[PDB]
Order: sequence, then structure tokens, then C-alpha cells
Amino acid sequence: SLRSDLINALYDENQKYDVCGIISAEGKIYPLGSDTKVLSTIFELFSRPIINKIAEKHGYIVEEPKQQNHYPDFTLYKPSEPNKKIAIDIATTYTNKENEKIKFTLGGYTSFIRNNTKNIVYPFDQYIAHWIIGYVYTRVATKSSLKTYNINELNEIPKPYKGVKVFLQDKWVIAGDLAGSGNTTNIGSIHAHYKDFVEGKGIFDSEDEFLDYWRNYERTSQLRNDKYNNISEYRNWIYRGRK
Amino acid sequence: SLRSDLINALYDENQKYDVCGIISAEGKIYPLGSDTKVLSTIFELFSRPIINKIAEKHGYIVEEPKQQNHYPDFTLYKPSEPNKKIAIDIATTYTNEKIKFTLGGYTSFIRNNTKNIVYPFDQYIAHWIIGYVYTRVASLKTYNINELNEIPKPYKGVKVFLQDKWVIAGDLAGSGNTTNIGSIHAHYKDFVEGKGIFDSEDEFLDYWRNYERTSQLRNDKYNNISEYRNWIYRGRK
DNA sequence: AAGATATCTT
DNA sequence: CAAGATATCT
Ligand SMILES: [Mg+2]
Ligand SMILES: [Mg+2]
Ligand code: NA
Ligand code: NA
Repeated sequence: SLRSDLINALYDENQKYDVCGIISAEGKIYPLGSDTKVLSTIFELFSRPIINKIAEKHGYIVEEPKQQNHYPDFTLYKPSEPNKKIAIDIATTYTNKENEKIKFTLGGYTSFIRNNTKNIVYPFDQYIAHWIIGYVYTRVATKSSLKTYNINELNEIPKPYKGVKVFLQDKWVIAGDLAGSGNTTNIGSIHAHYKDFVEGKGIFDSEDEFLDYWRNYERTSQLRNDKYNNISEYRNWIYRGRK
Repeated sequence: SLRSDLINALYDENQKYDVCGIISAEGKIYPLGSDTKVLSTIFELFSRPIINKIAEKHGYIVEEPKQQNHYPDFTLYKPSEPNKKIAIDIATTYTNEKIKFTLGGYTSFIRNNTKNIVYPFDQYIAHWIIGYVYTRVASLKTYNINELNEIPKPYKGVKVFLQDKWVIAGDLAGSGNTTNIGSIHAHYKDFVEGKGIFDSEDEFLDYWRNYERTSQLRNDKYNNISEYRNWIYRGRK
């Protein structure tokens, strides 16, 4: 399938290549910093060619947002199925120690999931799947990373990360019940070990429950204290008649 | 000086090199995306070696934040004058012409000396902005080292400048939910030449220290530099 | 103007 | 954790 082929390709590319710097047309290389903004960008760039190759092998068109602030990073679709689009977002996080529990931010809960068209490339209802390509790595302190390098010194450039793992999973499957950010109102994933993401050991029973939960999640602890603040309280609120 | 040598080295580096991709240790190259998240990251990384090299020449230690959401990107100080630190932030924007930059939070360390800042605010004696401006070009394959000149670049004509944060600061928020200081909205020449609107750094700090978060609240205080000067006249109320 | 894009810190 | 930081755009 497109999906199994994609994760096999991402998994393989991750095992075979180690990004180590940004290169200029003239051949000069500038090392990577260890901060999350840097690594997030690099893994998104790393993923692009792979997503395109696999999509193309399957007859899917790949479209990226024309505008900044628009979800998703990649919209895939066969010309013949414009209402079965696939959204692919890229999410990254780090670990201080290998194999510790992790959590991702999974996008806003107050735009297109509530407003079918706010900040989304195509109206929400034209997508049948929303996949997260998750990357997790153990951070490594940055020294030798403060100078430039030449192509003949590639293997020598220090990398600010060490044990990158990648997964491809449905957004609803790994979504948790606690926000992943405050002022930027993000859906938070489960807080769990990497294996749980791969396995899909989430908290929602269905994609409809996930959607309903995030569609009605209040923005502040104050308000959630009176409605629901976790999945158990949500199920109680549902039981009661959404009140 | 440290400052003139830094601006000269940034100008020169930018003229000589065109970043065009991310490379792996195995030699495979991945092209750049065209959005700001990508470009701001690349210009920041591009600037790191230049900054360190010039700081070393002048005898300054260079320190980056351990926590990613802490200002500034680079803290410079001579070990003999720890209390005279220099902060350098990198800010980027694009053009298709007047431009504007986001210049950092106005509700953290400028208000409470220690919030989200590497060293207490009072230990810094200068705040420099390295500004990159580029024209957006309006590939999904991988390349090898022999194809460097073949990789499409997502930008056209980058310009870089170094200026004091207060000099290029404006009076309108550069962001909403993330409460950023906005720079002046002007021509690139204006940032180079320092044609701002604040009469002093004291005014700039006081203006952003007292700027309300939303329009409604600002309407009862001040929404621009003129209203702020009137607020000062009223006795800061 | 206010709120999107990613994800971290305490 | 909840809230607000990091950058910058629409
Ligand atoms: Mg995304
Ligand atoms: Mg910065
Ligand atoms: Na995310
Ligand atoms: Na900025």
C-alpha cells in the first residue's frame, strides 16, 4: 500500500543517511545546531523527497501549502479521488536519554477541526486520512560545530543528535487528551514510549471520539475545570448528555 | 570594532555563498523548502561560524542558549567583563519594497529581568539584530555533490544587516498570541541606516514594557508612539 | 489585529 | 500541567 511503502521508505532512509549540515552551491558546509527548531526543519526537509517518490510510484499528486500557517505539510491525492485526500504532517521531539517517554504537538485544535476551512490547504472534509510522520532523537550537546567544512570533511562534522527513530501513524490514534501547547492551542499526543506510537496504543476509541474531544476542549484550565480536562471527564460529559 | 568586523564578515559571507541544501555524511543532498521556517533556520545556522570567528578575534566568549525558547541566540562577553554582555538575535523576512521584522517578546525579560533569557537582562549592554531579507522565488528530489549548481534555491537576493534592536524597533506588535515586538515597517536602507522612530533606547524599552496585549486594552492606553508620548505626559496613566 | 504554522520550558 | 516562550507570517 501507499502507507506501508511510505513508512518502509522513511524507515530505510533514516537508517541509511545521517544529515550533518547545510551546504552551499560553492561547496561550503555549515554544521547543524542541536535545538529543536533546527532539527524539526531538517527532518521535514529529509522527508520531502521520500514522500514524493512513494506518492508518485502510487499515482498520487503531492501538494504543499502555498501559504505559511496552513496545514498539512503534504496533501496527497489521486486525480480520480479528490475527496479521499491524505494529509501528512511531520512532528518531532527529543529525548535526553534514549528510550524515555515522549510527547508531540499535533497541530491546532481551534482551526479546521472546528472550522472545516481555516488554515487548511483543502477543506477538511475532502481528507479521509491524517497521518503523522513522527521523528524522535536523543539530543547531543554542540566547539567543532562552530566552524565551516568542505565536502572532503563530511564524515567529520559533529552531529547534534544520535539515535533518530521514525514512525508513521494516524493522527487520531496517537492523539492524547492534554494540550500540547497553550497560546498556540495545539492538540497534544499521548505521553508514552516510542513503541506505543508505532503500535497505536492511544487513548481514543475512534477517530470520531478524538475529533469530538478536541472540537470541544476548552482553551484554559479554568474553563476545562467546569467541562472536561481529560478523557475520563469527557466520557462522563458525553454520558450526561454533553453538559 | 567587534561590531564593524561582524557586519563586514556577514556582508562578505552572504556575497560569496548560496546555501542550497542539507547534506548527509554519506553525501546525499536534500533541497530546501521555500517557507520561512526553513529560511530562518538556514540563515541562523549560516551566521553561527561567522559570529564565533569574529567574537574569538576580539576575545569574546560565545554562548548559545541551552533552553531553545530562551533569548538571545548568541551571548558574547569577555571573561574579564562578565557584566558587559552583548546579545545577538537573528531575524528574517521576505520581499516580493518595505519590510518588517518580529523582534522578540515584549512580555518576558524586558518586564521581569530573568524570564526566558540566558543571563539576567541587566548583564547585557547591547542587543544586536542580524537581519536577513530575501526575495521568495515564485525541488522534491535528492542530489549528489556534482549537482550542487543544479539545485533550485527557494530565494533570490539575500541582503543582511546588523543594527541595534532599539533603533529598528517600531510601535506595532509583530505578532499577536506570541506578543512580539514589531520593527519599523520600512525600506531595507532604513534598517541599515538606523532610521527608526524611538528617541532613545530608554524610550523603546519603556514603550514595549508598557504595551498592552490586545487592541481593546491598548485603546485605553496607547497604540502607537504618539499615544505613548501622550501617556507619558499624562503621568503614565 | 489576532491567531496560525512547530515544540519547548518550567 | 498550564501557560507562555522561541520565529514570522496572513
Ligand atoms: Mg506540519
Ligand atoms: Mg532569535
Ligand atoms: Na507538531
Ligand atoms: Na524575529
